[PDB]
Amino acid sequence: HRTAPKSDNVYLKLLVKLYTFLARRTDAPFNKVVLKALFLSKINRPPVSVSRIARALKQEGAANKTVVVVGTVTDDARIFEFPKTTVAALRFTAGARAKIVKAGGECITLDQLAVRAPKGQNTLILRGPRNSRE
Amino acid sequence: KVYKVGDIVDIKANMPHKFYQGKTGVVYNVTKSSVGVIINKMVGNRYLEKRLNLRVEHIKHSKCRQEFLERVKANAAKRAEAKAQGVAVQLKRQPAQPRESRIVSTEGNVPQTLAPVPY
Amino acid sequence: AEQVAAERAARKAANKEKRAIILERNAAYQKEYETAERNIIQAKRDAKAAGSYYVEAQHKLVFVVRIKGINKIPPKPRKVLQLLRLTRINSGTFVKVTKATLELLKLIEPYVAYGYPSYSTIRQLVYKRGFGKINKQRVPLSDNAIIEANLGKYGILSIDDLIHEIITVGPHFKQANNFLWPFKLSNPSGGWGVPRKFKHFIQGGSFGNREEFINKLVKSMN
RNA sequence: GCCCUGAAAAUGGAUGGCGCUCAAGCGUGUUACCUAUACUCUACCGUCAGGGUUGAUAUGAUGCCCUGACGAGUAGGCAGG
RNA sequence: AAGCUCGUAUCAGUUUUAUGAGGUAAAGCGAAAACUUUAAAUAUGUAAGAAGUCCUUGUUUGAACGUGGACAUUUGAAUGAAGAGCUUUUAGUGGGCCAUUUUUGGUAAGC
RNA sequence: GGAAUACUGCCAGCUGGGACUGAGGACUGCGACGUAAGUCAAGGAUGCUGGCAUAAUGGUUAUAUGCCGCCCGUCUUGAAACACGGACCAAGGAGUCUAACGUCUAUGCGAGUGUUUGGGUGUAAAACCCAUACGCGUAAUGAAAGUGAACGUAGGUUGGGGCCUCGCAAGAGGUGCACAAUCGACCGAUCCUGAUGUCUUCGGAUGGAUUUGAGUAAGAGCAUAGCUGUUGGGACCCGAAAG
Repeated sequence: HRTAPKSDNVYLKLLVKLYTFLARRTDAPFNKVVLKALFLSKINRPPVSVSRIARALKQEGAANKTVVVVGTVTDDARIFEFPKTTVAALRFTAGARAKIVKAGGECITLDQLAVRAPKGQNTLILRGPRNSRE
Repeated sequence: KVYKVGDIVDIKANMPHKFYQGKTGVVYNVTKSSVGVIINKMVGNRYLEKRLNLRVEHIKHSKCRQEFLERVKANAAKRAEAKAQGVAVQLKRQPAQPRESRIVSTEGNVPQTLAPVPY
Repeated sequence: AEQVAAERAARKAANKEKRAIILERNAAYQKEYETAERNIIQAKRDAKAAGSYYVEAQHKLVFVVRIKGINKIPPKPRKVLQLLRLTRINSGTFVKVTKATLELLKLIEPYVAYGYPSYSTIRQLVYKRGFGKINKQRVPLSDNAIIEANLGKYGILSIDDLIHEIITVGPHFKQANNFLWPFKLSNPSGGWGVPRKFKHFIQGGSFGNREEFINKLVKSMN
């Protein structure tokens, strides 16, 4: 349970504004989860590798699904091929951004995701490995 | 009477030494000469378990869970019938209710008045 | 901005039917009540004229008011006053009479005045101090939309419907009853009688069961 | 059942006092009246809870609005000034 | 509270039912008080459905044990209702009088 | 025999007197009275009339009158009183700095991270720029020599926020992140088994049974700042006998 972020990013505050409006006047269980995720502290938003995304895109029925991470997307070297997809996130590191946009895909932000899917249709949310550490 | 690890029994001694005498617990050991029960005691406002070691003849099985089973089987029967036809069957129990109106008759029964007695 | 006249006409026509439905319902409830009462009178007369005795039905519904304060209560009397929703003094509730609730009523006897309420006192309580619990919040009733749109899934769509479901213990007594927030009465206007209150009503006090004078108590405490 | 005796000292004194005798004493019944930060109704302050509002241009979105129940406090804790 | 996994129709200093325990007669009545045939409580434990029922039967037919489908929420008493469970650790506290209700032992009387 | 009255109860019966309050601020709603437009006591007070415009009302202040209130702080949690401090005034006067570890939050980059020991430059103890090294992290386990992480779609079953499909819903089916439970697979330690073979004793293939570890089973860390915790430094402040 939280109600306002403890951060001081004015851009993050604008994101919270937008997604509070969407959560209030759309009635879809997607915005309600992303707004909650926009409140967590840094230790509770583990980074999501670029290969966990590929691992997720292999599930049967996930050809053109838009994959959404609400934290940071980091690179990976142990994987070699990469599908052609579109990922939405807060931040992409240099390596992960280069890999995605070089394999043909696209790297977008969260507000553009909200405008290409006001209710989060044909999407798929990913969470990082919490307790690989303490 | 032969007991297994896990069954339920009550303590009943056939003098002044110790008095649980009417509790109910689970057998957590069965040795050759005795049996062992545990009992959750209210330690102020917590339930801490005491492990007692009774004897054989000072313990008997319990029937505190026979009515539940018999009622579930009667309910199986009633619900078999309630699917066999379209019937309101009202399986639930009901607490005892207040009585209804009546008309007593003083034909062979004339009311006999009686006053209290002296000293 | 369209829908300028059709909406007003349609809503004013839709309300004019619910009004007639409520008219019919009440006109029937009244006949039922008076017929039952007159029948009981005549049955007593017939037993007397036939040389016999006619006993009535045990009362199905009691009204309970909390009389003593909140200090120096033991725990088992202290928990029944919570399960009865009697949280502060001079608060009242209805209670169905069964062998399961009579023991409750006998466990907290030294702290309550309870008895058997009549149509007039039920009606006055609901018309003056009636407040519903709507998702929370002790909302005054004051209107039929409030009752219908929160208690209508059980055929209750007015306030005489509620009074009926309470006075003749129907199938949805539990739901209708937990709808009503507990009543907050005041002290009695003429006093109590009884120099001292905490003796038995039989023995010249207030607590316990009076069975018929709860009406004279609550009509003044109201 | 009331009433007397049914032991108890020492500066002058205590149904709280004055006083009270078909009582202003004792046992009881019926009423009327006085009175708390307790109960009821209404306003104002705050706290908590649930709903609305991005609709531009309008005056501040840690805002604006509608509804409800609540308020003792040492050690100690959290927040705003 | 720090905080996060969980408000999950499941819970409760409460009553009712089934049953044990007090067994004191004070029910109440005996085969020549001589019962246990059996109350009313007095607070005393346990139990009251989804980790449940049936069909069908492979191993050390009754014991546990495996199996392949049927079973629906007035889904198995009453009242109330959203504040129970792990992890982190962080602050104060760690020893006392009055009264009532049981119980034991007490003498001038206290206790 | 036929009435009456009393007591108890009900009326969505009528009707006088008194006191306190007037929150809200365009309309919206539920009603009622009328054939009719309209009217109303129906989601919070208006209408009429008089006096004064100043010390009249009100605020402050001194006194009088009615009722109330035992002297502050500290220490023993009670006769809770005792006991200890206080003649009066001004100024001074007590949880601070650091080192090392740990939780929590914010920020930067992220399989990486960290410029400031030093070099270059400078408008000169500032700011800007930088090579090679080094620490922590990316691999664990055994006392030690040492050895050192995929049978498979990185696994099997149950539960699981979302998303997808059929559908108005209600539902039904598909895939299922984090995390949880249970059965397995891989690495090291440990007990056996002992192959193609060789410095005649070397090598340890292969298949096996116990527990075991902060192990692997598509990385999550490094640095800075703030609020705090513990330990050491005189360590919240003063006050004492000593070698």
